[PDB]
Amino acid sequence: TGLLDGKRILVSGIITDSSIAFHIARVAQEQGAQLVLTGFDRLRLIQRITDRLPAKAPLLELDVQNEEHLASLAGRVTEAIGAGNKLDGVVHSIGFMPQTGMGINPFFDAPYADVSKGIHISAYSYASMAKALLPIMNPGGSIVGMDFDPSRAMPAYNWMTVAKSALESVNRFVAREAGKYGVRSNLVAAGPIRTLAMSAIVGGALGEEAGAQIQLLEEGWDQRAPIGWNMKDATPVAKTVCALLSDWLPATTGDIIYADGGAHTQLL
Amino acid sequence: TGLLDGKRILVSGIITDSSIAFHIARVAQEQGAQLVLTGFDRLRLIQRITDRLPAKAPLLELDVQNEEHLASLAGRVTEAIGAGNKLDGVVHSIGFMPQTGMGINPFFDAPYADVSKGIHISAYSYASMAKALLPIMNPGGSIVGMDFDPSRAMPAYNWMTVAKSALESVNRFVAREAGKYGVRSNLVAAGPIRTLAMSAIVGGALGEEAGAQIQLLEEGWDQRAPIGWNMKDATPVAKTVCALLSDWLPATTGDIIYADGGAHTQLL
Amino acid sequence: TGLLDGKRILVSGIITDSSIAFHIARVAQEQGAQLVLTGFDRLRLIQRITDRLPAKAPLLELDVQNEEHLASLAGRVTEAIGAGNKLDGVVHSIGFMPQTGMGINPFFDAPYADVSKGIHISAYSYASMAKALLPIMNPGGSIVGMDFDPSRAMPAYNWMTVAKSALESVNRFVAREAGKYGVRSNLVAAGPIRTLAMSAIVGGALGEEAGAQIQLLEEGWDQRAPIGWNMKDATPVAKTVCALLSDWLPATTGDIIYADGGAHTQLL
Amino acid sequence: TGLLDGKRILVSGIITDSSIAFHIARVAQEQGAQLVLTGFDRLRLIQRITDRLPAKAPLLELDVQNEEHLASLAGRVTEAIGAGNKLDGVVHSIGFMPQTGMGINPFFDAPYADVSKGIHISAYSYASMAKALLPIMNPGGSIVGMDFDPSRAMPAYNWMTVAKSALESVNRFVAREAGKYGVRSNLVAAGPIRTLAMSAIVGGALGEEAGAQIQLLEEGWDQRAPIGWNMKDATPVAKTVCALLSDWLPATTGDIIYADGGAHTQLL
Ligand SMILES: NC(=O)c1ccc[n+]([C@@H]2O[C@H](COP(=O)([O-])OP(=O)(O)OC[C@H]3O[C@@H](n4cnc5c(N)ncnc54)[C@H](O)[C@@H]3O)[C@@H](O)[C@H]2O)c1
Ligand SMILES: NC(=O)c1ccc[n+]([C@@H]2O[C@H](COP(=O)([O-])OP(=O)(O)OC[C@H]3O[C@@H](n4cnc5c(N)ncnc54)[C@H](O)[C@@H]3O)[C@@H](O)[C@H]2O)c1
Ligand SMILES: NC(=O)c1ccc[n+]([C@@H]2O[C@H](COP(=O)([O-])OP(=O)(O)OC[C@H]3O[C@@H](n4cnc5c(N)ncnc54)[C@H](O)[C@@H]3O)[C@@H](O)[C@H]2O)c1
Ligand SMILES: NC(=O)c1ccc[n+]([C@@H]2O[C@H](COP(=O)([O-])OP(=O)(O)OC[C@H]3O[C@@H](n4cnc5c(N)ncnc54)[C@H](O)[C@@H]3O)[C@@H](O)[C@H]2O)c1
Ligand SMILES: O=C(c1ccc2[nH]ccc2c1)N1CCN(C2c3ccccc3-c3ccccc32)CC1
Ligand SMILES: O=C(c1ccc2[nH]ccc2c1)N1CCN(C2c3ccccc3-c3ccccc32)CC1
Ligand SMILES: O=C(c1ccc2[nH]ccc2c1)N1CCN(C2c3ccccc3-c3ccccc32)CC1
Ligand SMILES: O=C(c1ccc2[nH]ccc2c1)N1CCN(C2c3ccccc3-c3ccccc32)CC1
Repeated sequence: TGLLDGKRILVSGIITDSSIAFHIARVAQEQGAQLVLTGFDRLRLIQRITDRLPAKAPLLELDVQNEEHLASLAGRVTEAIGAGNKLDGVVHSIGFMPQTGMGINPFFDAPYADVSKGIHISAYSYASMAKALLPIMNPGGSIVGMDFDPSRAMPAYNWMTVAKSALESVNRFVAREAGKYGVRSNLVAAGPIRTLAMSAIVGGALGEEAGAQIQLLEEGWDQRAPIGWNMKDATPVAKTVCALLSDWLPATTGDIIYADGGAHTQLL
Repeated sequence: TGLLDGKRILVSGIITDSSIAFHIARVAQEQGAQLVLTGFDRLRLIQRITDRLPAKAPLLELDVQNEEHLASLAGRVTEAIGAGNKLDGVVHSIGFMPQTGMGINPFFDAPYADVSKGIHISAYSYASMAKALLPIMNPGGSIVGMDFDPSRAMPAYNWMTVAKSALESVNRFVAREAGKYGVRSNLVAAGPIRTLAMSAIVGGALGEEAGAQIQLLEEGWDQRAPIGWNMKDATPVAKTVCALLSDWLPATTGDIIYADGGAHTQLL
Repeated sequence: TGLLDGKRILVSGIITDSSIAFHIARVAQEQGAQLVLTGFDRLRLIQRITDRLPAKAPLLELDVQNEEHLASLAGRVTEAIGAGNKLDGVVHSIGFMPQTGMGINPFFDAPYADVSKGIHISAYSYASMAKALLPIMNPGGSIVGMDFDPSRAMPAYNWMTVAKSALESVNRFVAREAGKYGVRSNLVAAGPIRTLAMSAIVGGALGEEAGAQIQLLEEGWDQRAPIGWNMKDATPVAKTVCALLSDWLPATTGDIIYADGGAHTQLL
Repeated sequence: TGLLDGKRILVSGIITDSSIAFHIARVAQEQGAQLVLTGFDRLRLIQRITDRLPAKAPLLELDVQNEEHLASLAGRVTEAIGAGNKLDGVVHSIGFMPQTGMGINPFFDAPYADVSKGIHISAYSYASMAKALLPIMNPGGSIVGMDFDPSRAMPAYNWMTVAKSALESVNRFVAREAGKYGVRSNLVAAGPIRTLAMSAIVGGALGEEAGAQIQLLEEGWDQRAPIGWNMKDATPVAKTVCALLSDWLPATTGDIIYADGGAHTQLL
């Protein structure tokens, strides 16, 4: 029963009950899929959040920057799901970029060390995580990551935009690799979703002469979207993810599926 | 059980059991959706082909060039689906181009009358159907067409390629009109499927020359595709359509989904 | 002396002293190129306008819909420039779309006969004109036409948008043909330029509930353009055209060169 | 006489007389522009190569990874060009990637440190230069980088491909900052030019395998290109750059111009 029924899927990126990856896992569980979650430093905290999901799932630690963690993932996962078992899905919902390369800080003022860190976590980790779990996946599986259309320049997104441009390109390579094991790799470009990381800027954390820019940006989205767009509700994005983790899109790979309500296909 | 369980969907484009619509209709029904099929002219002859379907679905006549037909369309679907009842999806699997604008004929040598009719049936009927059927579709329902990625020139496809460009363009506007009803409009860029009216080409009826040209595009498609491409299995495509018909991609319109084995994302 | 010095170029589309093609020809002449202009019905009128250019150029008649005119062009041109002479450039600045398929009239209400007419003149004529003049061009030559980015749907442009989508695709085919004679074919996407055809709507010819839409559309352009954008000045577009007709872009073909001040590369 | 007559332009990226920058510098000078060249480390060794240039142009040292250099850049160009005098254009012909992220090494097998440096030198230095040189450039002046179309995965190019994606993305933002000065920022997607550090590859130093892989991409490029492609003539490219440096494309920024013989616009 369910869309992902019987599939064992790895979800990551969770940190709050408001982050997209949390809703993905919740929908994946509601669709009878069995999970394995990976989290960052505040494991003690992430533990609490996951203790809200409709069902229990082992929670492993995963700093994408720790090449040592990566060297143990496949094993640990093998423990989580059990011998004689393989993964059918891998979801990469991880992003990082110092405020030096996003918010209000000028584009030319982000030092490389900060940018390189963001790209390492936002772009590179997609390839290495795919390098870690590829070997324990069943042919016919789906790896999928989050994206935010970097097609055209926009205010404040600055370097996180460059990282995303570099994520799509990497996604196309991971796919010719993944395709060897019969696995599909795709990205999902979502519109903006009022998550916690931004839940603070909502009141003016970045100020007026900027906190207004991002604002007119989001409104433009529902404005442009033929079917509208509520940014305070991730579900539409999560269902799209689930669709990609299922078996009803087994001919699409190395692609980008836009879950933005058609905004990117309309100018005004 | 079923991905489209309880969805009343219209499928057009069927002529032979080889045609893609037949496989879209098939997978659609194995997943519990109620259908309505439309045929062009040799009506009494396609019943023999839709009689080889899982379930019995009424067949209405629909010649997209005939304005009379279009106008009577909606009333005719009701007479079939049920008073007050609506459609959840409509599939446009209609493509036509005189050999004078496709195959072996030179590009500059196609009369405009032949091109006009190829576009009229290939691009414009998409806006026509949607115009007729929009008023009797459910919110959250969806429309979907068949595409063949024309982002690049290629031998033989010629004016059909230009017809598809317009389709992608026409699709973006249909979504805008479809939004005022909460309906989705998307296209599926299929890979090359050896259909009846296509397997002959390689058979030699195109000549030595062109018969080798076409083979190169195919043989080189499965080569580009990371998870390969079986040119004679419309299932991966039919399954992608059904997916776009479900509620699992509720946030994407005026867009193109590639069920081409990832072959458009690789240069080699 | 000049950029196009010595080149014999064919310019078309002129109708007023405000239309883009007029400014193209003016800049082409200012750059020491010798012209041949083709015009539509009001030849008596177009005559006056051209009698403003910095120099005299024969003015031939050319209805792109008259297959008979097309069958005589190469000859007539041969007369204009003289035996032993060939064309080095061809500029297609021609566009048409009934008000039934552009302005305020809904997208679903444009009948095919009107659309087909627009596409015939906006899309198809590019191929047939290239079919007419290709044979009298010198290898190393450039054919170029006007475009308005049809990448994403927009209000009011409706069917003229579909025609343009179909122009870019045709441009890619004309190029593999043109490439046989060593000729390059490219399109130039310009931002909006307050020409006469729209000089009327400026005051409210289309009304408020629409004449305001197109307005916020144009302002968005200068807003988005990193280098600004004055719509009441064609020159920037004309210089771009000249650049394409010269010999400093002999490796680019079947392309689209955007002369919009970078607006299409910026979201907000 | 000259397309860039009276334009003071900076050209970087020269190491051998084979390198593309040398040909960009050459054609630039034959067209009357005054130049400033920057070299990386074996300085005293490239003077021998820039001494084979039409005219004597000062050479400054510029290691894009060195912050000290960057900071002293602008002051150093003045010491060369003249007090109160400015630059009209800046050419970025800089690309680098450890063999561990390009050629024969597997894709998942490239350490991040090697990728970080390839991006730092391939993508980020573009924003760096522009940041240093922007304050001393003339309005209407322009900046231009070298690109290699990464819209699709391909064998061997691997992480250099991901580095170029970021370049195209970085370029869109540079134009936004460059607009506040009336400067243009564009990239030239060159076709494959057999450079010194590239002709060896086919020579066998890549091995039998990869040495055939690379050949296929090349041999199949001139095949796709409608006006063909001479992989060992950087002139068509150099001439496209100079064009982007002139005032004949004053309305295009944050964009990519393909001097690839039209090879990206054909599927076969
Ligand atoms: N907010 C939007 O509208 C939107 C739209 C499209 C895509 N995305 C992308 O989706 C992803 C997650 O979005 P989110 O909105 O749920 O934000 P989020 O802040 O809630 O989650 C991002 C997560 O990144 C993980 N992370 C950070 N550094 C890490 C590291 N070194 N190692 C391992 N994990 C690390 C954390 O567990 C963190 O909570 C990101 O990649 C993001 O850019 C967001
Ligand atoms: N075969 C492939 O490899 C492939 C690839 C990409 C896209 N497509 C697209 O898929 C769809 C179906 O392709 P197909 O290969 O199965 O071919 P098909 O010939 O079986 O189906 C096209 C159908 O068009 C319908 N049709 C023709 N003229 C019509 C009219 N006036 N009014 C109403 N209907 C009319 C017919 O019933 C016809 O059989 C088309 O839209 C086509 O361009 C096919
Ligand atoms: N206005 C803009 O902002 C803009 C931007 C980009 C591209 N364009 C395109 O540039 C071209 C011309 O633009 P314009 O602004 O100078 O407008 P324009 O109205 O001044 O010129 C278009 C011309 O089309 C020609 N024409 C029409 N029907 C014809 C036919 N049957 N046969 C031969 N010629 C015919 C006429 O001589 C006419 O004046 C069109 O193709 C247009 O869509 C316009
Ligand atoms: N050769 C081709 O076919 C081709 C195709 C498309 C794009 N390109 C691009 O064209 C440009 C030049 O290519 P090329 O083939 O002539 O190779 P090239 O090796 O001759 O030039 C690249 C140059 O990078 C410079 N460089 C390296 N590290 C540096 C540093 N730290 N600081 C400053 N400068 C540094 C050097 O002076 C070096 O010679 C690059 O940006 C490249 O990616 C080349
Ligand atoms: O991808 C993300 C996103 C979400 C959570 C994250 N946690 C760590 C990095 C990170 C990035 N976002 C954030 C929200 N939007 C807004 C936005 C919408 C429209 C236009 C511009 C911007 C914009 C610009 C800067 C920061 C945030 C945003 C973009 C996507
Ligand atoms: O869109 C169609 C298609 C489907 C049904 C049709 N009924 C009338 C015209 C028509 C075209 N096709 C058919 C099969 N392919 C092949 C093909 C694959 C790769 C490269 C070239 C071609 C190609 C060229 C000519 C005719 C058919 C095809 C393209 C999609
Ligand atoms: O390509 C043209 C154009 C110019 C002159 C013409 N003569 C005959 C056809 C024709 C088309 N235009 C006209 C001006 N704009 C405006 C515009 C700008 C931004 C957004 C929407 C629109 C828009 C919509 C409808 C009509 C005109 C326009 C688009 C380009
Ligand atoms: O961008 C570059 C380029 C230029 C200078 C450089 N210095 C250090 C790395 C580097 C890369 N190139 C080099 C030549 N080609 C070839 C090529 C053409 C088609 C397909 C694949 C490849 C390919 C693959 C690996 C190395 C070089 C190349 C790509 C552009």
